[PDB]
Amino acid sequence: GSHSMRYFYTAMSRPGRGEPRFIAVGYVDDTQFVRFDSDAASPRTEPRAPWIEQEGPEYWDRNTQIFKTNTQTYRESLRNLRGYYNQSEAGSHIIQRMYGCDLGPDGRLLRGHDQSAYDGKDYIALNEDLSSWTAADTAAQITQRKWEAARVAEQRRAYLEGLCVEWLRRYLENGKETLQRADPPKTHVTHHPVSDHEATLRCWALGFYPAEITLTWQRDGEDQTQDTELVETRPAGDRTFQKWAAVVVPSGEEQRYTCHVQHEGLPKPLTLRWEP
Amino acid sequence: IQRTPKIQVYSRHPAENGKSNFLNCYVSGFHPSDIEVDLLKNGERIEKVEHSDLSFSKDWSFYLLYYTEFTPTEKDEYACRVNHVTLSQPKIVKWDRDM
Amino acid sequence: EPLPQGQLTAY
Repeated sequence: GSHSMRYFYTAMSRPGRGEPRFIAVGYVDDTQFVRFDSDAASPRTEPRAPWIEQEGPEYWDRNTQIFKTNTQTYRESLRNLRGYYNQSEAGSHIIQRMYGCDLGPDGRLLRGHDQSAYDGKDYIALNEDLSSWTAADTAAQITQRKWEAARVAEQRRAYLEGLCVEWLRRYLENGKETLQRADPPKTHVTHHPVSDHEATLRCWALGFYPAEITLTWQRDGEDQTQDTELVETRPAGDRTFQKWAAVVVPSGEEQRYTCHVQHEGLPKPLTLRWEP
Repeated sequence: IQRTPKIQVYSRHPAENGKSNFLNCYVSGFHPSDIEVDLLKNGERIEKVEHSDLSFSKDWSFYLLYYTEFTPTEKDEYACRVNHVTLSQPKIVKWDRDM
Repeated sequence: EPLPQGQLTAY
């Protein structure tokens, strides 16, 4: 089906506690495959998925150089942003950047992404045309002008349409037994009396990959959006994810409720009920 | 400017007393990224807990998974203790095997 | 594979 590659950079200043930390992690879909941390005893790009290990020393050296250079550049950028906002040298600040490429089920480039945030607020983003910028404010307008002057968009576009897709396609082939395998959720409904006249029905989805899933409750075939407690999808630690949806129902009315489950790994969408 | 963590405490595999498993504390939706997370057994901090590499969601909030090997039993109580700049005091969330 | 160092443009 569809696939993406993303790198996520986080650069965090910490005045009085050394120079800003730079961390980079790389993902294919919901699978992390590399990390780099400037605070590590000996900072180097390290593998985080078995299928990347087969890459040669040149790969690791090249990546490590890129991230070491980025460490320095992001420190400059933090200094620069502090200035753009007239901020004190006393506070900690964070730049985040995410970029990468999306492929459709045919392996074609669907779109590219390059987005940044400052202190968790959108700062600047490469537009879907991979040619123009959206700046959030007059500070980001300075970065925009700087990047417009240095032809940054053209460089990001070439990567996103080229290297990004080429390496994503390589990784997808090298890791095809996991990356191109959808594990369906194992699903069940639990029942927990809350009082004499109400009970919680909880619909569980366990052991699925990728993370994308839809879990809903219906009452008489109508969605219970407002009355459903839906927890955030959470990692199990073995690559898979877990989720549940719960509804409080009148005692005796349990069979009017249906849990509906959609996920890529399923031969067909599931309808479950509580089974006493 | 700041976002408080969501916290879930749960096991990797369905909990079966006397059977080794993994205890997970997933903290998410927080900003900035500095966060303190302990896993507790009967109120006592577990030593040697590992965690994932720092990453973030589409809304720029951070998430981390803290985990350790554990063998659930009938009596033993497990919890996750979280402190963040957004919290006055650490937040304790108990492990509940139905959650 | 990440985006090449290129010219490194700082923000």
